Amino acid sequence: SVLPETPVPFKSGTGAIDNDTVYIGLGSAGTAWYKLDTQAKDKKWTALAAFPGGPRDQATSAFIDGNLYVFGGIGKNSEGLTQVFNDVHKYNPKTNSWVKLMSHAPMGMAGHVTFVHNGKAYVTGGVNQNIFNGYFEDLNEAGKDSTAIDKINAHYFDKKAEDYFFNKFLLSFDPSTQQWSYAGESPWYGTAGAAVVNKGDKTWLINGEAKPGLRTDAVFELDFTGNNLKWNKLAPVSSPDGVAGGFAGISNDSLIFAGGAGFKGSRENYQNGKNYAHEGLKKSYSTDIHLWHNGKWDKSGELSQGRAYGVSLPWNNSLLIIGGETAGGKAVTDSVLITVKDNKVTVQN
Amino acid sequence: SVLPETPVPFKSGTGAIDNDTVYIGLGSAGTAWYKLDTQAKDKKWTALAAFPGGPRDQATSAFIDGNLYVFGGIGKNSEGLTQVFNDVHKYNPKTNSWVKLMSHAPMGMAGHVTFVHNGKAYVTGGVNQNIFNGYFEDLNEAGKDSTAIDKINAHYFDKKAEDYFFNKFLLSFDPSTQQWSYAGESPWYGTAGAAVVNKGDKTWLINGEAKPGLRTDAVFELDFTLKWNKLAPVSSPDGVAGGFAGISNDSLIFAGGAGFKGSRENYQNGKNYAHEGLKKSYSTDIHLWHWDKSGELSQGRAYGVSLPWNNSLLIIGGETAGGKAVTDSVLITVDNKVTVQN
Repeated sequence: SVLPETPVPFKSGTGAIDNDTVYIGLGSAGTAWYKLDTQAKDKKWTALAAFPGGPRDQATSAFIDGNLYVFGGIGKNSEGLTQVFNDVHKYNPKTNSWVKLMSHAPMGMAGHVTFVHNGKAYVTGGVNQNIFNGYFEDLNEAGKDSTAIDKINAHYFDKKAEDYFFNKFLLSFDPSTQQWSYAGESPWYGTAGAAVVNKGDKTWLINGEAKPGLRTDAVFELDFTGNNLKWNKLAPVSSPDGVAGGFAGISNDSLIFAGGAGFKGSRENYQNGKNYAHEGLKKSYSTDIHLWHNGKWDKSGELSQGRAYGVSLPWNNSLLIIGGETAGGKAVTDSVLITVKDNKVTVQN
Repeated sequence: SVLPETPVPFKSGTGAIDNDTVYIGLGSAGTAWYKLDTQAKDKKWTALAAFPGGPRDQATSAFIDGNLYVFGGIGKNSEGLTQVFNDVHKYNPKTNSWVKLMSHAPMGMAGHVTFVHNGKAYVTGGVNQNIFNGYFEDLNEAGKDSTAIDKINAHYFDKKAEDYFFNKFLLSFDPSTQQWSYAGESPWYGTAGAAVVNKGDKTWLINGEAKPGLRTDAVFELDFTLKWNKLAPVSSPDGVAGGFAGISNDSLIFAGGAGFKGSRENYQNGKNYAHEGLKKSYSTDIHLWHWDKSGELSQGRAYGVSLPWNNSLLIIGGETAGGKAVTDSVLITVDNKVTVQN
């Protein structure tokens, strides 16, 4: 809308901005990537070279030093089964060409976040590759046996959050060496589907799944201002249950957090000892827009329709939201711009 | 040899004891398993059903409620590449049959330890499966290209220990459910090739690699009466990996293992590739904690099977200097003093 409609319905994808040029791809777009020059009079999505690593849901991407890097995601292995990837691809916009890097992340990456700090891509969060991949291996083995399927599901969902080993480590990828380093770790727990925002020496990790079907309303701050990385629990948002797949950006010096999806009542079920916290519940999509302004959160506006699992980009001191999924799991093609004209939010779509 | 010679030379294998019967297999024995009745007057190794998961180096095992469980190890995937496994097999000694369990450990398991506590198998340690598997994938892609091989090796070895993500988590496997749970995590770091000893609610993790080519002299104590303690180090300053550990008459023994003399110094001086150029040394040292050197093996030995037997430490097989696997077993007993039976 605020940009032309994406060429296909676009959920679970990824994207990046390099100054005034927006790049989007993957998710329900398959191997397709597109770019758009936001400063053109006749704004247009231009199809780029196809992603060579197959379709990916829940990949991330970072622009660093003129090149676009894509990390992980969920897709098919050589046997045709759903799995989590741990790879990195590089796209060179000057040559419209992709290469896969010889680079091995220590953890699979799906539901992870990625941000750029001091010329490096930093990654945290995501599901555990062995648990996630094993679920699909088991379902494949079960075939059409519903009793076998029920057993697999029962075992899978009846665990405490810690037993899913969501990634609490902080990893850094250096484009110059293509190597992965230990950068730190959360004193608390990892999530899958948190929203990330970075501004200078601060990064924020907002909500996310703590385990399959259970989200957190937590907000973590990573403070890189000192000699040692410091982690802080900030005031929560989207309480009590939290969302996953929300959108986030910074407008002025105030964080914007919008949308996301979740299961209402699930936190209370888990707190009450039901590990399978979302059993029987229907997924709902948030319309809330929260602003973190002068160090405090407030519900400041709303989206017209609930939305999760799209692309969030900084643009013109605003949060640019592109695509996503709405009620019924329907992918959308439109874009929204959330700007703060203090101390209040405005929404364009 | 204390027990009869193993039917084939036997390094990097695994084993367990259930009452009087010793079970050993894998490593350089391939898929073979054997058992021995330690009460027989003519002790012998009896061949069992072969392991169906292919050859495995650095697997572990636990005997729990009448069944033998085998965890992970290094072996070949469907396409012939070396990799780390995350699986569990169960051997029923009554039917002499194996089954692969539908069970998914959250980490690969090679260089891990395993011990039994309150009817569960506890696992910690080991390499990171993506880094380890990635290395062999890269060497497979490179082929005969020396330039590429050199680059792969340079990147692989030139990292800080923390960058290898050796497993510091403590995992528990419950035979009754076949599921894996979070049981805790080390306040320090994980290792590959630590020696483990459990007695009651206490477990000791001794030495091990902190990264490829660098060992630790650390000794950790897990107390389930879970609390994590760091004890006085042993095999300082460099440490070993693949050593043998046991308890004898309340004394904690640590024997053997292999290391690279001066690697810790190199690492401390900023050489990440801490063992570049060096030859492995295999230790004959035997230490008792009271740590005091108390005896000596006749030859350096690492990467065999350690078992508790008659209040002694039974060592079966292992690797020796130059890589030669051996077939003999050794018994180490502690009154405040060590005696090595060969």
